[PDB]
Amino acid sequence: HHTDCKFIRVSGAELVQKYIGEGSRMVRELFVMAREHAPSIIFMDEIDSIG
Amino acid sequence: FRLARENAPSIIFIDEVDSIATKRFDAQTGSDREVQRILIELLTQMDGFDQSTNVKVIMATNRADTLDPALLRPGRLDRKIEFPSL
Amino acid sequence: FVSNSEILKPFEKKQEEEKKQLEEIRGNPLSIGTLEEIIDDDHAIVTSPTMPDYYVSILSFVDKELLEPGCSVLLHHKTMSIVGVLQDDADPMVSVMKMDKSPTESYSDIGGLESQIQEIKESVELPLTHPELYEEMGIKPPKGVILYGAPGTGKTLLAKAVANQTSATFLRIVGSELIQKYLGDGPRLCRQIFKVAGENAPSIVFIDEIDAIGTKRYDSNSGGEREIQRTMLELLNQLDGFDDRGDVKVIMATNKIETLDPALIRPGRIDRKILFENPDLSTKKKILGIHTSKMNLSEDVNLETLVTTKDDLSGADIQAMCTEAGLLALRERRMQVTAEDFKQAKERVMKNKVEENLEGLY
Amino acid sequence: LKQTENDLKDIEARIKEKAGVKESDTGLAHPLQVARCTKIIKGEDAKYVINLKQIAKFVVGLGERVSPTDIEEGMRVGVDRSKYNIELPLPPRIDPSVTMMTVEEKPDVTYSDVGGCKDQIEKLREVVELPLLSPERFATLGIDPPKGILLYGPPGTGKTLCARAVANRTDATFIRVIGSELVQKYVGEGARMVRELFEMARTKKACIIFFDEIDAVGGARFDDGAGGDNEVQRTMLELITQLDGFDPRGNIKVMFATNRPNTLDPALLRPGRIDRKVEFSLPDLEGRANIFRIHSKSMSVERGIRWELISRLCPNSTGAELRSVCTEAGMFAIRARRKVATEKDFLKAVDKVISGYKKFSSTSRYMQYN
Repeated sequence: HHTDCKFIRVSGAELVQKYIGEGSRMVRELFVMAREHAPSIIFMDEIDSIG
Repeated sequence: FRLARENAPSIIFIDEVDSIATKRFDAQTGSDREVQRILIELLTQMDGFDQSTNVKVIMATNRADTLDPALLRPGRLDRKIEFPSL
Repeated sequence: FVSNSEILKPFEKKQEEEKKQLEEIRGNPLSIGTLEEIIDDDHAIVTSPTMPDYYVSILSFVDKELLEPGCSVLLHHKTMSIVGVLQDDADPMVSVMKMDKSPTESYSDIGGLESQIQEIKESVELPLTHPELYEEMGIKPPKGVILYGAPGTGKTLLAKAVANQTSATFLRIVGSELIQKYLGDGPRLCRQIFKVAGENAPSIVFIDEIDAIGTKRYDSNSGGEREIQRTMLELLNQLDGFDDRGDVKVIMATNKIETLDPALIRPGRIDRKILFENPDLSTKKKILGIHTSKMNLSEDVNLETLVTTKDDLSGADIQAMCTEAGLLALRERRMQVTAEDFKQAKERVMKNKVEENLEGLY
Repeated sequence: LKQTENDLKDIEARIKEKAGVKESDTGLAHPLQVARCTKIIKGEDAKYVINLKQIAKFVVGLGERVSPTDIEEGMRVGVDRSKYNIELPLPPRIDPSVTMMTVEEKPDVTYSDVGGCKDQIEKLREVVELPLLSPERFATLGIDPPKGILLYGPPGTGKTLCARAVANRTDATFIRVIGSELVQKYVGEGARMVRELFEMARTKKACIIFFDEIDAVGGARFDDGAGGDNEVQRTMLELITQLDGFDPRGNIKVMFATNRPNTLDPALLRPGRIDRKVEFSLPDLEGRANIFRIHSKSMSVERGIRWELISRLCPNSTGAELRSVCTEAGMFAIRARRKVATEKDFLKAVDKVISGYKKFSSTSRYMQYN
C-alpha cells in the first residue's frame, strides 16, 4: 500500500510438481510476470504461518 | 448452475468431491484436464454468484487435508463444517 | 542498385513464377506438423492433435540438415505434404534456462583473496579467448571447477565476477528442483540442457548448494531412496561417459562436497579445490577498504580499528554491517554513518551467524 | 541464392515425384507407429484391409497373397502392435516408431591405459572383432564368441576410456542407451519402447549398443522394493526376454557399466547373459610406463629426462590418474612459465597432485564383492 507497488502471491505447495517439473519452469514464468510489472512484491504462500 | 439463478428455492448438492484431491498432470489433456477446466469454471460460474444469493452448493468429502487450499478464499468456499465423532 | 537492370532481368522473371508455384503447394492453412523421421525415399510422418493419417512425401524447399526428428514443419494445404520448416527462437519448452545479459562485474570487493583468485582464472578465463597452447603442449585443460566452503563470502562472489570476465555466453542452471518427489525427472532435464546448448561454445554452468545427491556408502547401488542416487548418475554421463570438446563447463559451489566429491569429479576432468580461508591482516584491509570507496562516513573514525581484533568476518559479513549501519544513518537523511553504528552492526552479525565450536587450546 | 534456383528443377521434378503419387490419388497424401491408411481402397480372401486406430479397428485371419501390388493408399502397412504381419507385398515393416534414440557416428577415442589392458583388451577384441575375422573357427571347434560382458571399477579412470576406444575400431553402428533416464513413468516406456531397439537389432545388422547405468536398472532386493522400482526391475527382466527364447550373437553385443560387479541382482549376474567379465583394478608399475609415453608423444619434453625415478614417486594408480600428474605439470609451465616439461616438474607434480592435491575423496574400500 504505502510503497506504491503491487503484491504478487505465489503458492508454495502448488509450486512443487511431480512428473516433468512445472515449478522449475514456473520460476522463470513468474520472472516474466515480475519483468512485466516492475512495482510489485512477490510473496511466498503456503509455506507461511496462518496459525 | 444456470437453474440456480432461475429457480430461487433450489439446492445443489455435490457428494464426494474428494475424487480429486491435490493435482495430477501425466498425460495432460488425456484423462486429466476434465477437472482442471472445472477449477477455472469454479472461478467463473461462482463469479455470477452473490447476485441472487439463492444458490446452494454443498460439497461432501472425506479427507479435507489434501484438497485445494485456494478454495478457502472467500467468494468460493467460506466456512467448512467439521464432522468429527466425539 | 546496379544489378537491378542487367542481372535482375533474367531473375525476377523466374522469381515471381516460382512464388505462384509455391501458392500451389502452400495455400493458406499452412498446417504445422511434426517430422518424426527422415526417409531416403522422401516421405514423412504427420503429427497433430487431430490424429492425422497421411502417406505424405517430402517435397522441395527442405534439406536433410533443415529437417529434424521432432521439430515442427509446414504442410501442404490439401495433400498435407511437407513444405517448409518452423524456426526456433525465444525460450524452449525445456527446464529453466537463461539466455544472455551483460553484467557489470570486476575484482573489487573480493580484493585480498587474489591468492586463490588468479588460480581459477588460469583454468577458466584463459582457455577461452586464446584457444592455444594445447597444440604445442597437447594436454587437455580441465573442464569445470569445484568449490567447497561458505558461499557468498567472496568464494562464490568470485564466480560471479568471472562470469563477466569471459565476455561470452554464460549459463546458470538450478540444481535444487531436481530433488522433486517424482522418480526419474532428474536425469531427463539435465541431458536436454547440454545437448541443445552444444551449439554455443561458452556455457560455464553454475550450481549452488546440492546437499542431496551422492549417497553411495559401501556399494555402488544401495537399497536407499531412488529420488537421489539415480539423479546423480546422469552427471557421470556428462563428465565421463559422453565428453564434449570443452564447451560445456559445470561448476558446483556447496558447503561440504567431501562425501559428494568422488562420485563425480573423476581424476582429471575437473581439478579445482577452493575452501573458505580466514583472512589475515592484509586481506581484511582490502575487503573492507574497497567497500568504502563509494561509501562516506566520519573522517574521525579509522576503518582499520576493528580489523585488528575481530572474529571471522568475511565480505558477506561486511555487506550487512554496511547496510545495517547505513539504514540507521539514512533515517536522519545523512550520507555519513557515525561510529556507534559500526560496533552496533558488528555485534548482531557476530551474535547470529558466527558461532564457534568452543574448542580452545589444542 | 542456391535454394532459390534449386526449386526450379525441383518443382518441375515434383510432378515427377507426383507421378509416383499418381498410383493412388485417393485420401489426399518406412518408420511408423501403428499401420494406418485411409479406407485402404486398393486392398479364402482376396483384398486385405486392416487398420488399427480410434475408428474402424480391422482384423483378418488369412493373407500372404497379392491384392495390393506392393504399396497402397497410406503407404503404412506392416509391423505394429506386434501380432500383425503384412510381408508378401514388399513391406515397410519392423520400423522404428516414435521414440527417443541416440545414434552418433565415429566415437573416436585413442588409447588410454595399456598397463593392465595388454591381454585385457584382447578379451574385448574376442567379442566384436573375432566373429568379423574368422567365423569358420566357430563352426569347426563348436565354440561361440562372448556376448554379454560387465564393466566394474572406479568411475572412468581409464576403464570407460578403453570401452569407447575399442568401439571405434569395430567400424559398426554405435548406439548409446543409459539407465538413468530409462525409468520415466509409464510401464513399457523403459521396456517395450527399448524392446523396439532390441527387435531392430536383429533386423539391422552390424549394430553395437553399450548398456549404460545398470545401477539404475538392476540391483539386489530384500523386501522386494519400496514401490516405483518394479518397472525398474521389470526392465532388468525384459533384457532377459530378448536373451531368453532366441537371439543371434553375431550382430548383437551386450556391455554394462557400473562401479561394483555384484551390486546387481545375483540372478541377473548369473552367466549366459554375461559370458566374460572385465576385471579392472590398479595394474603394476612397469606396465603403466607406456602411459607416460602416450601422453608424451604429442608433448614436448626435455631430452635426457629419466622416467624411472618419476614412476617411483607414484604408487599403484590408473591411467587417468597419471594424466592428472601431467595436467598439473602443464600448469607448471603456465604460471612458472616453463619452456618444456622438465624432470623437476614431474617429480614435484606427484607430490603436488597425488600427495598434495588429491588427499581425500577417492575410491579405495568401496569395492569388495557385495
